[PDB]
Amino acid sequence: SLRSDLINALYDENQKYDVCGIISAEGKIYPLGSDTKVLSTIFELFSRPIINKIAEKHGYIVEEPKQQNHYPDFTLYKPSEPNKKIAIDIKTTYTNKENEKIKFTLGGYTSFIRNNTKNIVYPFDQYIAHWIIGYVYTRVATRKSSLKTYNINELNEIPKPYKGVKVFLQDKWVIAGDLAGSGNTTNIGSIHAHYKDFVEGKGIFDSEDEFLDYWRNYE
Amino acid sequence: SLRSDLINALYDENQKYDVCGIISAEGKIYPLGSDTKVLSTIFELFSRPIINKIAEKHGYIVEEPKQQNHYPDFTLYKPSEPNKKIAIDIKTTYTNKENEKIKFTLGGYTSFIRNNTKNIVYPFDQYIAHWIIGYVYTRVATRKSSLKTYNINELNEIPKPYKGVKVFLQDKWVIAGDLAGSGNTTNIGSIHAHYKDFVEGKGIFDSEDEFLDYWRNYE
DNA sequence: AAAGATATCTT
DNA sequence: AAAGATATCTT
Ligand SMILES: [Ca+2]
Repeated sequence: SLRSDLINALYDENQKYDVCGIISAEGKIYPLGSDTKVLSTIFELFSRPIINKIAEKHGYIVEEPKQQNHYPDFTLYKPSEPNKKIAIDIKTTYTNKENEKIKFTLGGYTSFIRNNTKNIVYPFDQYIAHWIIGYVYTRVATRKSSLKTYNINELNEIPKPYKGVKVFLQDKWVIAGDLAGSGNTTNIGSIHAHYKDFVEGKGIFDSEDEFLDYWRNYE
Repeated sequence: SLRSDLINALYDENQKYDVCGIISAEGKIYPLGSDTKVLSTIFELFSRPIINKIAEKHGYIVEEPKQQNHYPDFTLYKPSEPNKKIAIDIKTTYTNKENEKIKFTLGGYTSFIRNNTKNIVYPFDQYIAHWIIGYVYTRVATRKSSLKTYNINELNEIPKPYKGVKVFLQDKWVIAGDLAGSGNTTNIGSIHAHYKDFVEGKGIFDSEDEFLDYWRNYE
């Protein structure tokens, strides 16, 4: 199935998971930083081709936001079913150590979940699912080697800013918590658990309605 | 000087190279997106190498933040001058047309500028200069087709999410405005004018004290 | 155009 | 706890 194939395609990365930098059409290459702001974008860009591929294989049309600051990242809907649109958002968090308690921010709770068309590509009601692709990596110190350019003949010499990269696909309500993920940016917080817990689905809400009904009243 | 040497190296690097994607150690490339979220990250990572070199060239030690939410992007100082540090932060904004007015967010005004050690690598009083490197691009088609991955043998093929990228270096206070660039995130807003005005530094503040004084009593 | 989104982290 | 930083945009 779509969902079963996507989660599997993500596991296989593309070629392989070892993104080392941004390349120029001139053939020059630049390293990557360690901060999440950097890997966040990278992961999101890393997922674009994989998604569009699986979606294509399952007769799905993908639509990214036209205007920035709009949710979600990917909208999968079929020509004949302009009623059941799928949403996929890429979330990423870091970890200082290995296999420890992590937590993601799952988007504000004062936007589309409260105003059917606030900050969202398509009207909320037109979506039946909300899949969250979460990425978890272990931070790494940006070595001095990361501050120099490389040529194509050295891709395997470009030091990586991360380590144990783990990915997962899961429904938003299934992995959401009861605590906010941010203050001034009123974000929904997920559960504070281990990577496995997200893959499994050990959450707190026993249904979508419960989730929506909890965060639409969060104060 | 270090400053003119920097801006010149930045002009060069921008004209002699065009970033087009993220490459893997396996030789796999993934196109970029046409949103400020992705580009600001690609521009930041694009500047690091140049900055580090020109720094070492003029006898300067470079230091990046240890925390994802610490300013500035780059800290330079001479070993025999630890209390005369220089702060370089990269900002990015987009345009829809050609010579079109723009405005940047120049960092918050309720942190390190009001609390000497709040959200900043080194104490505020230690920095004797705060430089801003501004990158301006123009949104494009954003693939709308190029959602696939490429290989090293197709660089010239990979489409670009930007059109007219221009960069400039200028003191934060010199291009600073009197209007907030952010609401909840209480960021300082620059002047709203053309690229040229930023280079020529046609700000509204006469000196840096006028700048600080204004944004420290801002509400 | 003040206020509040989009993502995520730190105190 | 929460409250509010990091950067940029939309309304
Ligand atoms: Ca997102």
